[PDB]
Amino acid sequence: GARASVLSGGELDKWEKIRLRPGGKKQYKLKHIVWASRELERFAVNPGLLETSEGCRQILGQLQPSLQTGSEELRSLYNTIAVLYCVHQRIDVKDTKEALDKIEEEQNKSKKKAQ
Amino acid sequence: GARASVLSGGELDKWEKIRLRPGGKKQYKLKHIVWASRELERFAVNPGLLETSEGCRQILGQLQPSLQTGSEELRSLYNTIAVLYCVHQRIDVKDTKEALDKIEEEQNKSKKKAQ
Amino acid sequence: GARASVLSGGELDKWEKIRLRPGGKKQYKLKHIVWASRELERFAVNPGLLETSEGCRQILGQLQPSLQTGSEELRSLYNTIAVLYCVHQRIDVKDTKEALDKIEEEQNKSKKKAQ
Amino acid sequence: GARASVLSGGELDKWEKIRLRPGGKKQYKLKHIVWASRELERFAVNPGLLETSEGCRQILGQLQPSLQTGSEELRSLYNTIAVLYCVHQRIDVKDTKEALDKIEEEQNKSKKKAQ
Amino acid sequence: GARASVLSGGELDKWEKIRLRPGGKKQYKLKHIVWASRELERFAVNPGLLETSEGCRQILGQLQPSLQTGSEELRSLYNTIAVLYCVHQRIDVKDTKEALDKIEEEQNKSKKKAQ
Amino acid sequence: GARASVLSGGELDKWEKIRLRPGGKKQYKLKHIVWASRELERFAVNPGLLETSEGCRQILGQLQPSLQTGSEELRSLYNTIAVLYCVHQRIDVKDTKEALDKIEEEQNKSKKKAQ
Ligand SMILES: *C(=O)CCCCCCCCCCCCC
Ligand SMILES: *C(=O)CCCCCCCCCCCCC
Ligand SMILES: *C(=O)CCCCCCCCCCCCC
Ligand SMILES: *C(=O)CCCCCCCCCCCCC
Ligand SMILES: *C(=O)CCCCCCCCCCCCC
Ligand SMILES: *C(=O)CCCCCCCCCCCCC
Repeated sequence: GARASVLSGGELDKWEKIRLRPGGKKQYKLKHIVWASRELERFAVNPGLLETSEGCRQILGQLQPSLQTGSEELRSLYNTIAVLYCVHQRIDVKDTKEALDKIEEEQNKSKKKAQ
Repeated sequence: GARASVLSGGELDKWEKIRLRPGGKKQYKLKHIVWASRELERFAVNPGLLETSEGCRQILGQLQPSLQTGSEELRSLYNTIAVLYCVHQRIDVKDTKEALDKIEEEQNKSKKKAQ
Repeated sequence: GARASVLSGGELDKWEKIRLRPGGKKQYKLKHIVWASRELERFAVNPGLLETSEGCRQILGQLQPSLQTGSEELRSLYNTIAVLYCVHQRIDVKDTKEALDKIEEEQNKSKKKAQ
Repeated sequence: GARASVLSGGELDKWEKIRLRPGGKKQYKLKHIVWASRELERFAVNPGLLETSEGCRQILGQLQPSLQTGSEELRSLYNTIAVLYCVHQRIDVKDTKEALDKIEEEQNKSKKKAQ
Repeated sequence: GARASVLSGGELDKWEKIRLRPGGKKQYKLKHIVWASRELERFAVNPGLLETSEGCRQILGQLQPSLQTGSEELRSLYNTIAVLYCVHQRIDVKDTKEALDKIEEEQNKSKKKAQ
Repeated sequence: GARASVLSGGELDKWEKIRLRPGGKKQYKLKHIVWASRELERFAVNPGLLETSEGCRQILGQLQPSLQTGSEELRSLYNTIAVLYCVHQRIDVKDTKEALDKIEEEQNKSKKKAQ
């Protein structure tokens, strides 16, 4: 079933246009997704939620408290999830940062109706 | 000290008569506790908390926030503990859902003590 | 660089005088720091937080809710960091119990400026 | 004519992506469909009713009261039908519980504006 | 746990002392429970319900509308369950007919208390 | 992503149909594009900015005060960037003159609300 987002014009295709870091020639591979899937099993975070935007949304919210203190792999994973989230939401980034930006702002939009 | 628990009418005797799932044929076994002991150690949690209702009430509180995100193994563990809790409280549960019902009833009760 | 580890009146010179138990004849060692660094890495935490008081403060903040149900290793990990915190802050402690006393006294400072 | 529904975007394609329970890797199978047909014949329910959401709806109305005391295979049959029902309405669940919540919403709400 | 079936005054001690008919010399035998166990599996009814008076109470309600046009095997099952209910409730019924009288008296307690 | 510019109905299709000059005998060749891209790496301009109209717009405004004293390769490149902008915006010119007009208009459209 995972192969349905793996299409050209889909999420994996877009993923490989998204840089790990904004000025690089290199984009995230499929293997970071696999790796991330496994790591989330290691954190007891269920991988199917990865095809579900709100489940990811909450995961990012659950994770934010741990990013300040967590490992570089956790930050790489957070950024991987953050990009996958914007990718599943069909919002367009050339790189990692823009997603972070979109998130915090989505969270600011959440803050505005958090009152 | 394990030999204190193997008496007829004890916690293990009740344990082996409790259904894993509401409609489940099979019953809880000791290996679920052993597996759970190992898991809590993997989570840097005291496995000895599985022997008391104060301990179990606290573990269930610790694990509950991770259930939405969790794996079957974790849910099966949580459920195993809800049953252990009910057994330590001498509540004669016959399955997992009923044990779980009891836990959330106890939460409604603690709410009554904290209005 | 190496001269720093044979420094007189330095942090390691103080560390080896601190007792494991209040009256005891056994003192803190370098291998406890090595173990704690490896464990934090195992727990998906940035080990770079051990070098300063503020990184350690974040770790102790992180560990405090987990103490209630924590393993003996997790409590040992907390206790080790608390003694190091005291060394970093230049608090003169002779044993583990005194380090815990000093830590609880430092935590009452934010209470003092609550009005 | 069952094959008309095993095409991509159809019943089987979605069926194989729906979890048997909210938490696990085991997803629904075609052999379960061939079974569901046999089980409805066991209850004198015409399997051709599974091709219409209204057939299924009235059946679920028929069928739900027997689940409190009946088999785990019967609960599976109800849930299997609830998913086939959802396939026709194209309610997008990832799992069975979400279907059950959607079913008891479908068997409720209209209740308030039907009374 | 075997010692429960040969307990003086236990449920099976009572079972074997309850007459199959009021004028008759025949008493309920364990094999009626066994025979009933195949029948409950055949009717897709959970066998664990006959270990408890509430599960039995609910089954007797479920069977109640269906008895007027039923089979001898089914009536023999209903009557077997009515005796098991009475035994589980610790009602010292001496025959099948008394177990039925007790079921209809118990059904009237909540009628007496209807308003 | 240079290969995205290779779409039929896309940028290369249009480039090969766009005269290099208002009445130019030669039309765009992919080698000028490689070279152009490279040249922008020479000028500290990220090539990913040439895969978007926003990138090209920002580049032209920056470059613009320096256009009067720049090189013929840079002016050919400037008019190419102007065209890259126009093809990304799906604006149809057959030569570069119209693009100039559109750009001054974009500069004038941009300045029209600047009050
Ligand atoms: C459904 O596609 C079942 C097969 C799952 C394994 C596919 C392996 C290759 C693609 C992995 C994509 C992971 C991210 C969506
Ligand atoms: C505390 O009891 C120490 C550890 C005991 C190990 C398990 C013993 C379980 C009971 C055995 C009873 C054998 C009777 C023949
Ligand atoms: C660091 O303090 C500067 C010197 C780094 C080069 C190696 C020094 C070797 C001598 C160290 C002291 C004696 C051995 C522990
Ligand atoms: C339909 O045209 C009637 C003739 C029989 C068609 C069989 C198609 C089998 C498809 C896979 C199994 C479906 C099980 C419900
Ligand atoms: C449950 O109560 C535990 C029962 C343990 C065994 C009791 C002794 C059984 C003796 C059987 C003797 C042979 C009978 C044919
Ligand atoms: C995006 O396509 C970058 C990765 C592929 C590069 C090789 C194919 C390039 C085809 C067009 C020629 C280059 C023009 C700048």
